[PDB]
Amino acid sequence: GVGHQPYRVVVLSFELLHAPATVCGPKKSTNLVKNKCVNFNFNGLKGTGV
Amino acid sequence: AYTNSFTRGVYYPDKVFRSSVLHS
Ligand SMILES: *[C@@H]1O[C@H](CO)[C@@H](O)[C@H](O)[C@H]1NC(C)=O
Repeated sequence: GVGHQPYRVVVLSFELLHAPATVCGPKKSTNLVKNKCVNFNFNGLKGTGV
Repeated sequence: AYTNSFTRGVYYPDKVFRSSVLHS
């Protein structure tokens, strides 16, 4: 039967710890602008400020 | 044999920086 057939399963386990992250998709890193009210993204952390 | 532990045995519970604060 269909349920009794063998199945290859991979479980992906990931951590939301605040350590320096290493594993993530291709995202271009723009230049750094200081002393100005800009939107920013740092390791998936989104915000708006100076 | 046994001895007093005093105030030893305190570690950082997380790697998040906090400054000038009393944290539980
Ligand atoms: C701790 O150990 C010392 C020496 O073994 C003993 O005098 C003392 O009563 C002990 N204190 C406690 C709370 O077990």
